[PDB]
Amino acid sequence: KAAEQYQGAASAVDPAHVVRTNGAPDMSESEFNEAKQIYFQRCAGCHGVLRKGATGKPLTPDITQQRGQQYLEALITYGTPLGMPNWGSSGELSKEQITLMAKYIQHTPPQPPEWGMPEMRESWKVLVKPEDRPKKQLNDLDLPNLFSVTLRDAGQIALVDGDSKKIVKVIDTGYAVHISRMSASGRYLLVIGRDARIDMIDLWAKEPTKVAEIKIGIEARSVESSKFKGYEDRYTIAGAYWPPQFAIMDGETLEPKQIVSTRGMTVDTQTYHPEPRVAAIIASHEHPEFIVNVKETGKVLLVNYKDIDNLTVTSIGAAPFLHDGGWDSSHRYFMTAANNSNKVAVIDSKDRRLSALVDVGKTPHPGRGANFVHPKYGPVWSTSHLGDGSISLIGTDPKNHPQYAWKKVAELQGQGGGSLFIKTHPKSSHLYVDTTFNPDARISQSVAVFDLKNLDAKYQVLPIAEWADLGEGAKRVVQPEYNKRGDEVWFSVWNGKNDSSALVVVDDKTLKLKAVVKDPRLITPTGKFNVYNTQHDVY
Amino acid sequence: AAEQYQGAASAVDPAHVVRTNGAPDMSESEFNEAKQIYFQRCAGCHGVLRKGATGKPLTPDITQQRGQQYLEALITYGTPLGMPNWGSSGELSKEQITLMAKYIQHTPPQPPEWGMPEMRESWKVLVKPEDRPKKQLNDLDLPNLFSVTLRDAGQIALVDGDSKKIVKVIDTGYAVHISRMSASGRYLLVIGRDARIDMIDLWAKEPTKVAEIKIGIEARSVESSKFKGYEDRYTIAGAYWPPQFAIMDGETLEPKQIVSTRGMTVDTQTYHPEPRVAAIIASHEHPEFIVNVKETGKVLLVNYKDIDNLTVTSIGAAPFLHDGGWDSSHRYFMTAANNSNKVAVIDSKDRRLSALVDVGKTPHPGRGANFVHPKYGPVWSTSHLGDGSISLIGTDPKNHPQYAWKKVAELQGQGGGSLFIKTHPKSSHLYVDTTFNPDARISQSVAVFDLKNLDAKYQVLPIAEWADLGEGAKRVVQPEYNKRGDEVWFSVWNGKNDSSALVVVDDKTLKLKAVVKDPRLITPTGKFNVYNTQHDVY
Ligand code: DHE
Ligand code: DHE
Ligand code: HEC
Ligand code: HEC
Repeated sequence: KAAEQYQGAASAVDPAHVVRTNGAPDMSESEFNEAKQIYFQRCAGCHGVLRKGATGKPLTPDITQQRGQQYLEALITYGTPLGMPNWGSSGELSKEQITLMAKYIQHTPPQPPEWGMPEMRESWKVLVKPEDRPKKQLNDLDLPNLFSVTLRDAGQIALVDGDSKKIVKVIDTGYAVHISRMSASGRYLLVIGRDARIDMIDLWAKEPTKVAEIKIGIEARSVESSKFKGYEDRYTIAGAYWPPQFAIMDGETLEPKQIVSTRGMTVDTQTYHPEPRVAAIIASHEHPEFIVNVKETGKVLLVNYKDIDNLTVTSIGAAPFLHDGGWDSSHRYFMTAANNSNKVAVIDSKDRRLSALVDVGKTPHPGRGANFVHPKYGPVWSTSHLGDGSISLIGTDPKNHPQYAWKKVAELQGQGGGSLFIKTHPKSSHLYVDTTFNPDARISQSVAVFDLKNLDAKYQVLPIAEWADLGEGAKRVVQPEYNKRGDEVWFSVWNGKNDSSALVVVDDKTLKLKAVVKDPRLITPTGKFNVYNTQHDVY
Repeated sequence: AAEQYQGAASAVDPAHVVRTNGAPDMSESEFNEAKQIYFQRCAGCHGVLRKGATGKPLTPDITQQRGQQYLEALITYGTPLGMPNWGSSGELSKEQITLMAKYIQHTPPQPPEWGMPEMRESWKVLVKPEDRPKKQLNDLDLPNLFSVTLRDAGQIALVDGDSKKIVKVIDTGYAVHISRMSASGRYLLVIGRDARIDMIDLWAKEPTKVAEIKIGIEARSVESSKFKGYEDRYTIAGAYWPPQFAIMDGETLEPKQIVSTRGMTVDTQTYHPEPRVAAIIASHEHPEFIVNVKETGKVLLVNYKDIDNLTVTSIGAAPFLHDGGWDSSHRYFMTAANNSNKVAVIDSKDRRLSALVDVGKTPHPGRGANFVHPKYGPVWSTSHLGDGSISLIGTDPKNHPQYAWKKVAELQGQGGGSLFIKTHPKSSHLYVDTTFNPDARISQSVAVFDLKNLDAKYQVLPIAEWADLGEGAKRVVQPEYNKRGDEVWFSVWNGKNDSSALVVVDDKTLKLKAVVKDPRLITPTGKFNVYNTQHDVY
């Protein structure tokens, strides 16, 4: 009773300013669920789970009811020239369905489940204990030259032998694996699905097999391993889109250790954002840390794992909509794209500060980028764009080239916009650029190639999907990727689930077709990661 | 192109994202009537999103499962585990309780956020630092001044220690919770439960406000940078709503950084949507602030060496962190995890949790009471709300390792409902109030222990009776010494329409020394002696 009177006073919060949400149009269960289904299949991607993920005004009740039924239907029907597609004019959705979506977004956002340690541990499984694993490589595969390829819609990945061009093993994983990363020892391949399901694969087993698995959220895209001297296979980190968090697990067993929320204040307006999805994650070579990208808030977190019981995080402000990125040639500066802000943030991992924000083209999408030495400007890091056909070259040598450091030193012009990946290798005098989402089929099915030794000459167009000899289907070409020795570049001919796909290999020295990988198992091939190049960040 | 890039389906399954409702319909006046009772009577314990109390949360999933009648009965009779009885006591009507039962079955109404735009809008520089005096422009004994909170008046009074007179009364935020001093000893910082901060220059002809800002909707703590070379550099404040804390310029109060405390709990490691910020103490070992985050049980070490790239070290402790203070050496932060009945020891130098000491029922130390025990060496003590015990915890790892972080001994007071324990380097007494004890005579008096003879029972000083105030609850609260340590002040916290007073005792003789009355002295609660607060003398 004493403690009850102690905490008995009135809250300083005024009841009058605490608002009940409603005033939305009536819709039955059948109706609400149908809309909700359409929302996560078609809208959530850009707008997010809580509808504050896209640029412009959020789709929350305060705003939507202000706009009204008519405006919403009209907006959803025709779209806008700023990234919002037209669902009615295209014939994607029916007027009946648009009427439902307009009603739906006027309601409070249905809540998805949280996912903490109890859920994580429940999902955690150690298939083969560290003790029961081989002490040395039990097969005679050339592991460094192996290619972990994603068989997207199949919810699997295929290990492809570099030299033989044959599929060695097919493994079941989470749905639509987004990326593959390698442990610092080069022994374990880590894969994570969009469903946030991670799988640890042992390349030393007689036949490469899964030794651990866990689910770190409802939705995810990134996973990474400790790469600081003396931390080989110590920790594994993964970022989720929902819930807004990242989890640190044991590098050997995938046992969940810490889960950290990314919900917080934005860099630009410094207001609270309830859903800051975790984008790229890269491991620091200068300090025992993980460099995490937090999209909507535009923050780059340096999570120190030297002591994970008492986690130390340094929050660096960058720019809103942080997505992909990669290291500069020296592996000290994290060159990351803030695509909707049309900028590239430079994070110094040694000094641990934002070195600069470079202005670039419309919607920069560098992937991990492409590093090379410019004859005139010295070391540069480059990126292509989704918003245009330009390629930005940024100087990355502060020490010996201060005149060009962090400057969009020069540009190149590819086939057009819709570009996803740019690429090159130390031993190569070529630069590859795809155009996966370019609305012109001929362009989307081919890749441009520049001559690093004559940057003034126009690119050469390589007909990848055509060299595939596949037949009907979109046949979208995506992500150029070199082999261990960098004498050949691989491309994925991303065709439909019921269509035929392939992996095309070009002779880097001659720019001629060298091979074409086909297999009934190769369904919707997307990302490809050569074991050596991914592990040693060779790009 | 970008529309096809971001055009695939979300990995989130539509079938698992849930629409909330199935709640008892209620009109606007019914919902508002209930909502007003919730924030007047319930929010304190349960919180804004109803997950602040122990036991099950009052969210729709649990409430609708329990149902209408279960809820009404629970609200009507309460429970022996801290939930008051509203019907049995006759506080709420059967009609209102029914409204409350239906109300908690609905989604919790949302209070607004409070970011940088809102913060700057409230920010005001009343007197620019360049226009402020360069020397003390008055004859006041600043070190021995007491900053007294006149709770319901939304003001504070600066009382002269020796003269016992009200030197100045200042308008502030409502019900100021605490007063803190800057390291230079020039500025006094006060923050109201309404999250409104006020900076006061004691060097002006008449001590006056030079700056003000609002850092949330509800708050309790504020603090200034005390690391060497950082005198008056930054000012931090923690809020209850939103769940955040803010760092500002320590000269102008200009908002600089805002950090959300929403996160994962230390125990269950699950997501908590409302981890309120409790105590905050400035480190002397490193340039960092030590923040207590309640519901998640985390102690954050926020480094201000580079405010642009904020570094924060998260130390897990135990759930329900509240008040705390330094050990005699000013190196270990002794803080109470009140509902967990534990005191967490945070090593500010090595930056780690040194221990979790089991204590009595609901410990409430305030900043605590340090002193050297004849047998056990230097200890830190704390009283309780749940019982009449007083825990003495060893705080010397160097010379008394056998006693370090151990509940070395115990003392017994008049009973539970205690809030503060006090002593001083120059004093040989130990005072403990019992403010919320259900017995009028007990709540109106304090206990005093002889530190030179701890085996002996305590003496009871009749503080309220010495005040000669007449009717009213006359709750005595928080002992506080003067700069010399020979006087101990107490507040006689009566109603706003009643008469209150400040009683002063001669520490050397335990005899009444003075009584401070004044028509302006409305509902006096916290009292902060400038020197003692500034140099953490307790
Ligand atoms: C955050 C993020 C990264 C960087 C992770 C890292 O390196 O740590 C990344 C990288 C990648 C990489 C990494 C390549 C590399 O070289 O590192 C690939 C191949 C890839 C295949 C695709 N990505 Fe990706 N991608 C997203 C998110 C991301 N993708 C999306 O949210 C988006 C826009 C929408 C979606 O549907 O998920 C999206 C669409 C795509 C595709 O359309 C691709 C081609 C096929 C697919 O499965 O969706 N993304
Ligand atoms: C977080 C917190 C601190 C530590 C701050 C710091 O050290 O930086 C504190 C300290 C304090 C201190 C500091 C004393 C000290 O000597 O350090 C005082 C005087 C004080 C007066 C009161 N507090 Fe306090 N107090 C709360 C919160 C807190 N109180 C509550 O939430 C609670 C339980 C409920 C409420 O109504 O706010 C509460 C009730 C009270 C009271 O009932 C008091 C006596 C009168 C009032 O104004 O409500 N609290
Ligand atoms: C990304 C590829 C998108 C998808 C898929 C959908 N929307 Fe969108 N939407 C997107 C952007 C970038 C914007 C801003 C447009 C602008 O000109 O500012 C929008 C905007 C809307 C709006 C209007 C918001 C307002 O101003 O009040 C609505 C109502 C809207 N989007 C609805 C919506 C629905 C219902 C969608 C799926 C069926 C959907 N969007 C998909 C980006 C994208
Ligand atoms: C702290 C001083 C409290 C105040 C004021 C109010 N409640 Fe509370 N309540 C409190 C605790 C510690 C608990 C747990 C009690 C237990 O023995 O488990 C509760 C519990 C409830 C519940 C029941 C939760 C459940 O089991 O489903 C309800 C419905 C409840 N409290 C309602 C409620 C209302 C409506 C209040 C204000 C009018 C209120 N509580 C105040 C602590 C405190």
